Amino acid sequence: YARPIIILGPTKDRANDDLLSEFPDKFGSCVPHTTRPKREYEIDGRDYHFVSSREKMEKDIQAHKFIEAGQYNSHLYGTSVQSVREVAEQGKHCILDVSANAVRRLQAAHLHPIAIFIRPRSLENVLEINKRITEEQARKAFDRATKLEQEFTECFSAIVEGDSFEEIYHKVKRVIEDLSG
Amino acid sequence: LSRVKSLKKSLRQSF
Repeated sequence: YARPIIILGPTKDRANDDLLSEFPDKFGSCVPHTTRPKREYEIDGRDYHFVSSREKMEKDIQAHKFIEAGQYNSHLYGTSVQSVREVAEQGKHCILDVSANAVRRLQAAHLHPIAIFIRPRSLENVLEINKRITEEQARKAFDRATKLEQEFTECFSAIVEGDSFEEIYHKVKRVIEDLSG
Repeated sequence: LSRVKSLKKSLRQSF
């Protein structure tokens, strides 16, 4: 059984993507649900689990079957507990792009998430670990990270810091190896 | 962040 992964804080998307691309044997993505209709080249159970009834998915959301659920363009989307479990049971760490609220939900489902928060040391440090954004965007990312830590600190398996994304990525990989015992 | 996947966009309106 492989513990699912939730990385949070600035650069988490880049970390998620890189783990998936670098170690395809170790990490995988689970299959999400949506109520939107299936399109060409899409396969039920691979791209999405396609739900025929919006009423069904709402009931399931209310029954706590989803660790993360939302809507876009008139349709429902979500990441089910069972989909994560299916990845974990195949021996792969499920890389989850989800909010910190999904951590307590995975714990309550006894899936043992490894929740890693990437903490910016300062506004200055955000522009060190993310080279794609402006100072005022970094300010907004910094305020978000501050609020996330204030709220979710108890949920974190570990907090990582660094002066570059490369260093942070290195620490992230090390945390996952250590917590995979 | 242009042409963000729809699943990732759905995170912006969460329940």
